[PDB]
Amino acid sequence: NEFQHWWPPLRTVILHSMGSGMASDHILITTYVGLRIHSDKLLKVKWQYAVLDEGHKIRNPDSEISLTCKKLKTHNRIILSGTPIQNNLTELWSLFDFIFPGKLGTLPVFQQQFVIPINIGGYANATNIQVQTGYKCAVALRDLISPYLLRRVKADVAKDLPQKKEMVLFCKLTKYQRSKYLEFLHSSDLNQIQNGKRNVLFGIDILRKICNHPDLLDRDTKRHNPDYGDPKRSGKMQVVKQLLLLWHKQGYKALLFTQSRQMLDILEEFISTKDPDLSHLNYLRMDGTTNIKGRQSLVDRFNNESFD
Amino acid sequence: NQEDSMIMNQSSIDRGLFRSLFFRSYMDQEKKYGMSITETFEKPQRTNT
Repeated sequence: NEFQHWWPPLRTVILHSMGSGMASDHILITTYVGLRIHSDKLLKVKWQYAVLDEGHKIRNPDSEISLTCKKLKTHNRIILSGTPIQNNLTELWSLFDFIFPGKLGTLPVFQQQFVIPINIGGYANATNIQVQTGYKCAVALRDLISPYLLRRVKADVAKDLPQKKEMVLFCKLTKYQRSKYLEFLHSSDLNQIQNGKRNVLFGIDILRKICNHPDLLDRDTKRHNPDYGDPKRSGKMQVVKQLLLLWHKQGYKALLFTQSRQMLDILEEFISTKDPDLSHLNYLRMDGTTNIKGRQSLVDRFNNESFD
Repeated sequence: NQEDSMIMNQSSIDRGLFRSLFFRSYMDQEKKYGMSITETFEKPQRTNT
């Protein structure tokens, strides 16, 4: 749309269900999954000006998308990452390697050296091993990369951004929840990690399920569905009810962010039927299985919703 | 009783000679798993198992 609006003469095309393309003359747009699918000559075209939109999708060096993009080497490769580093500096290494392979060291040099934590000398001032004085080394790398990155803060031109609130609420674990938590903690240690596998790495999932939906802590929820969920087993549900009722009486359009869709459905059932107080509030639903057209329709409804 | 076998009076067996009791104890316990599952004693139903 932007291509045909600002610059009609440009020959741009969609590599989703197109044809001709390389057979004809200039610009090509594709999907990352489409790029994976077209591992044919397409990778050998040597697109003079290569630009990737969702750089955040190639953060992982081992991800197939990032490596597939990497094989397509061109004299000018660019990334338009939606966000900078979020998880690890190896992501920045991968991005820079895609755009600037020879200007930065290999994976080892980076990890053993170019790592803000103790690897680079998080105590570079010979202070406590804690990473508090790790400067003049990571700062040097930041200054080296600055001549290769651009960033405009919304406040730079978009000062019209009302106040944000980092209001971290706090809840209390119920006696039932506390008992189950302690039981799991005592019984968690089988190999003490069992390579995670529902003990530490995904025992975190068990802990989260206890915290949120102890009432329906099972895959076979249908057996308990007639009598559960029960908010009495989770004070977080009580806090949610209080806030939702307050915002409904205050007429505020509220957004609720949830974990795996099981919790989503449990909350939906709670609000809809379990508590008549919340049943009075009209609500909307969304999930990862929602249709794209339905997703857009629901977004439009929310932007101008009569719901709560 | 030609080889190491022998002959036994039947009427002695009928009066309690060498009779013995035999006891055999069977064990079974509900399985450890209590994390959303279990294994409970009951009378299984032909239509529900």
